[PDB]
Amino acid sequence: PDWNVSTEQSIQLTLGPWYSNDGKYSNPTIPVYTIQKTRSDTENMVVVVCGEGYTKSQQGKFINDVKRLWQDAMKYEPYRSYADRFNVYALCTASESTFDNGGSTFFDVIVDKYNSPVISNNLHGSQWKNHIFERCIGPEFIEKIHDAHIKKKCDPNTIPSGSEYEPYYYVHDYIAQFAMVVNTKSDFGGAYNNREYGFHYFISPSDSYRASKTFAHEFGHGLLGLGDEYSNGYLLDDKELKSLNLSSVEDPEKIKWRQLLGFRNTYTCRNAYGSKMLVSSYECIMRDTNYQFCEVCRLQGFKRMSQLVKDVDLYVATPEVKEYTGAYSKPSDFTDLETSSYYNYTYNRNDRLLSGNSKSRFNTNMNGKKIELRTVIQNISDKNARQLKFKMWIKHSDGSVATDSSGNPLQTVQTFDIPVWNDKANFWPLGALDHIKSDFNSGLKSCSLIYQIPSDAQLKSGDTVAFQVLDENGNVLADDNTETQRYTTVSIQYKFEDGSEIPNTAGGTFTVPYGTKLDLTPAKTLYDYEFIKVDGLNKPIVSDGTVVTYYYKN
Ligand SMILES: [Zn+2]
Repeated sequence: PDWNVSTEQSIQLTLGPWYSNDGKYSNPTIPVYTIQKTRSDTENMVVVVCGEGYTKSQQGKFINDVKRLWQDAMKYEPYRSYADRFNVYALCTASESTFDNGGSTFFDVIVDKYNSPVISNNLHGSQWKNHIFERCIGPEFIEKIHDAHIKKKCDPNTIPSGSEYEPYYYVHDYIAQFAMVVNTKSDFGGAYNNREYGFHYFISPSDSYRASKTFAHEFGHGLLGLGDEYSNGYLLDDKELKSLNLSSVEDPEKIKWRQLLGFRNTYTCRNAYGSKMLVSSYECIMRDTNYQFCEVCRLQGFKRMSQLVKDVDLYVATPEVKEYTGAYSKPSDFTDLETSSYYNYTYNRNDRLLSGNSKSRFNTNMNGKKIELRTVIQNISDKNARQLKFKMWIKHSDGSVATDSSGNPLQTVQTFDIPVWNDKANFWPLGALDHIKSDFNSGLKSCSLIYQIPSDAQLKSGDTVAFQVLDENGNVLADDNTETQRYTTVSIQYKFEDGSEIPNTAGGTFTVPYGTKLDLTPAKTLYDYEFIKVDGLNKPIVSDGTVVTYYYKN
């Protein structure tokens, strides 16, 4: 057949018998499409997506499939908070046969007896097939396309058996993640993280009934470093320190995530009846693909991604307001690790919740009652300690601050000190091959502000709890409208100054909070084109389908 995509930007590989023993892909041409390039590759996390089982005439489907899956992944926190700090490239790897036809494919993917997708070295006797990403595709991409333009060092068809891993370690520092999308409807998924031996890729299907959730799940194993919360077993020591989101420590005073206990749906429990593997929440995507990321996974994932960029200095989880009753306020309240205790906890939280979609639960019977504003804040600086001010007040329906019988406003303020992240260098820094141990509480502070509503509070129907989390300059980092905020879709398009579209680009779509002013320094180049101007930055995004246009010369 013929390519149904532009060939103007491409890379060429040389695959000898170790990577293509049958010769079917000895000298393949791989067209390169830019799904998103908001900044220089040196400042963003670079994601490279290749297609398995797409013929030359199916590359239009492959690009659209990558855009769909990537956009749906960017709707999950913590990815969403970094959506504009990814650069995404689609590499149109052509297979002779479609996957469903079962002939020759670019990556020799088979589905084993465990429904796992695996690059099969022994399918055609290509003994280094599953090293293709870090030894062939990666170095060619980093030399020709990546703004760093690192010249290839070692010949991938010549390197002798012995120290064949170290010369390719740099690949996974310039390319944050390799993703392989299989043109199929079968439901499978698998991540392969073993950087000491060069593996950092995952495989997911394009059209399964849960393709988008599977993509976000395997991306969390690969990029975020999260473990499966469905796994059995028993984390002994060393394994306890290694795991970001799993634990086997049963004393709530010693659990790594003690500071998060009682915050939203964080209640330690076993991942199954009679299991010694504990999770911080029974509703997380890393256990069941129908859920969102739990608070620990969001914290850990956010921290991991902060290592790969240089301009993120603080994590502020979405605060919550609850009636303070003393329930679930001390570590002893969390000693029961059964799933019954978790769901009883979530029911207690819902009964006391006064924020988000439960902001309406506030009523005039709240007089003389205590309310608690709570969130979790992670400092990203290993250098600068932070001080954040929490303000909370009772607000009437019309926006006025409620008062007591003396006319004193029902408001309270408390400043919290966020310590530095001293242990930062131990938490998947750029260049690490693995994670061994980290201090979960380094740079971490649970902040709780308890306010006693006076008994003489002049409450009216429709009153609500308002709050603000402010930084040292007074910027609002989160408020009582954050949880239910509307998000608007924004697209980045790439055009020449005359107005035509730049070939081999296909701008994707991500969401930002309504009213967001995008503040990004565009990359100086796009392929060999030089950046001129951008239309759409530094203005409030107030409509779905807003287009920001990057303009390039020639
Ligand atoms: Zn989780």
